[PDB]
Amino acid sequence: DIQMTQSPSSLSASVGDTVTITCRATQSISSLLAWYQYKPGKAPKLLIYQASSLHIGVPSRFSGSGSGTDFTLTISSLQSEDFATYYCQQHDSRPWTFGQGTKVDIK
Amino acid sequence: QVQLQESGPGLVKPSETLSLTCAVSGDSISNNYWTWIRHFPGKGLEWIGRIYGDAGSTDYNPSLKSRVTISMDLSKNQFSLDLTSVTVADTALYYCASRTTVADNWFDVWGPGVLVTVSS
Amino acid sequence: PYLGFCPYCRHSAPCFSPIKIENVWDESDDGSIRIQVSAQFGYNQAGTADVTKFRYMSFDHDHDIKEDSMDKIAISTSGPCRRLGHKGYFLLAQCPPGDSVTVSITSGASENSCTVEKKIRRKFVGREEYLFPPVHGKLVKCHVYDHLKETSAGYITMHRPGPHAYKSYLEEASGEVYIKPPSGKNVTYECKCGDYSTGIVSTRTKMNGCTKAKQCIAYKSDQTKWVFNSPDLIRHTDHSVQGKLHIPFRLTPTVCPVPLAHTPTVTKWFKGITLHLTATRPTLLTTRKLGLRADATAEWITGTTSRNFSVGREGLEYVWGNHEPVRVWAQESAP
Ligand SMILES: *[C@@H]1O[C@H](CO)[C@@H](O[C@@H]2O[C@H](CO)[C@@H](O)[C@H](O)[C@H]2NC(C)=O)[C@H](O)[C@H]1NC(C)=O
Ligand SMILES: *[C@@H]1O[C@H](CO)[C@@H](O)[C@H](O)[C@H]1NC(C)=O
Ligand SMILES: *[C@@H]1O[C@H](CO)[C@@H](O)[C@H](O)[C@H]1NC(C)=O
Repeated sequence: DIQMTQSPSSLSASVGDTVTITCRATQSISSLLAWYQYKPGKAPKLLIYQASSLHIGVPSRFSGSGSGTDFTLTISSLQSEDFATYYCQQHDSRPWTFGQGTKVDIK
Repeated sequence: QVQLQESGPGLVKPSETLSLTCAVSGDSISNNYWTWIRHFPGKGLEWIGRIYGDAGSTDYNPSLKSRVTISMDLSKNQFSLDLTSVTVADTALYYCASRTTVADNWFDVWGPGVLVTVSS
Repeated sequence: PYLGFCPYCRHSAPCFSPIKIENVWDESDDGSIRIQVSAQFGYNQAGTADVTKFRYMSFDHDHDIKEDSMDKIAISTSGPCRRLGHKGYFLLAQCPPGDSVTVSITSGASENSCTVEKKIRRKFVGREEYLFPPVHGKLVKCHVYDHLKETSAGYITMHRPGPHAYKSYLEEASGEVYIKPPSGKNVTYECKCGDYSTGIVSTRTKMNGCTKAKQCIAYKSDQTKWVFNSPDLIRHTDHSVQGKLHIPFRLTPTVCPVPLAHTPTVTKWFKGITLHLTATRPTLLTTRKLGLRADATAEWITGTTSRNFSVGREGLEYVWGNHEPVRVWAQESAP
């Protein structure tokens, strides 16, 4: 089973800043990765599929990159509505696994 | 559009068979992958299993394979969850998931979800 | 993308080729064929929808996935074919007639090829044999494969692969067995040297009681790939159908041009007709009576000749080539 080490666990930032969250896999998973945005009291919504591609409806300001084992998401021009929990999810091995969660909060 | 709604008992005794229900509205049951996802509070998401509609093929997590069985009901637009001999570690928030793509690990759709607490 | 048992590899033998052809369909009326191969066309290593690259099955012990472009793809039956479309397992090509079809990857000097027997003939539309479609003629309903790639002619069934064992996974040294995995990948072993034993170890580990290397079987637990229900592989212990992709290039009804023959010169005589005929290609002539007995006949005529047909009072109807059927009626002009 391919295990996950979510990066970073926590990060406080204000409105308009840029935060980078990394996604490191123990095995080469090519570029099949999907990221989620968890809103409290609600189901998480997909933001990035295929580790570089945008879901329709998702903001362009959200841009993810990476291949192989190292992956990044860049959150440029941070707002109030997207303080949430970040979760990158691979879809190669059965079953799929998750991270430990990255918390971002208003400074 | 596809809408999902979870409907299960919120408080079950340990060492008991857990049965949870997700109904599907707006689309047929036989042409999409149907998925259960758990989410323990203070932890993260974890895979449970999946079923295909018109085939009944099931793939489950190896750790929980011995205690998870998935059946579907085409007449009620229904697919169900059975979890035998629950423990205190099985207390989790439960999601049922569906996707616009016929089969994908990523799920476009998602029910609001139901909370299940295992305690004495 | 799995690899299959191709009956004709590059030199002479039945061998393993990862663009192995299972079947070829030639139901089109324009001569085009569609080809099933074991490789994925139009997708990267991750499977991204990108037209200019494809992927195939690697020839090494780690059994990973590599990439290649279509500039080194050759399709041939007797000469090189013309490529028109591709999705995944599927092809479509326009080819000259031949007794077999050949697919190849010309990856530098490594020209791995696969050839499967299939009788491809030059078929035609209508009642006139033709090689290339003329500019002028009748427009007739025909049936060809659609060049649009997003169509759906049907469905095929895929399942999870079974255990694909290796000898590079097992190591023999001084009369005992060893298991060496690639780093970072769990390998499920199976061996039998007395009691029946299982287990899953991701690291090099001694196994006891074994003297021969032909008694232990090791394979990586691979769930990433999806494989077609092919007769060349060992399937998994549960044979449940788990999913299905479309069969592209649906055979769509379209209008096609067909040539028109030369109009015959018709001469008259008593209770009979004589048609002077001219066709450089074989064409059909069908005559039938208009009474109790039809007396229907049909012939394929090459070159020029003259055919005599008796016509009664009830009459006769003759069809020459692709034209409108013409009904003729005799008289009582006895000499
Ligand atoms: C593949 O091998 C790795 C290495 O043994 C297994 O890793 C275990 O992962 C779990 C969850 O993080 C840890 O609690 C264990 O400590 C790890 N191994 C050990 C022995 O501690 C992984 O489970 C293996 N996957 C499969 C399918 O067997
Ligand atoms: C030539 O004559 C032969 C018969 O002897 C015939 O079969 C052939 O079609 C002819 N070729 C032409 C049309 O010149
Ligand atoms: C066709 O009919 C004409 C006139 O009766 C005759 O001269 C000729 O030999 C006949 N030819 C055939 C094909 O029998």
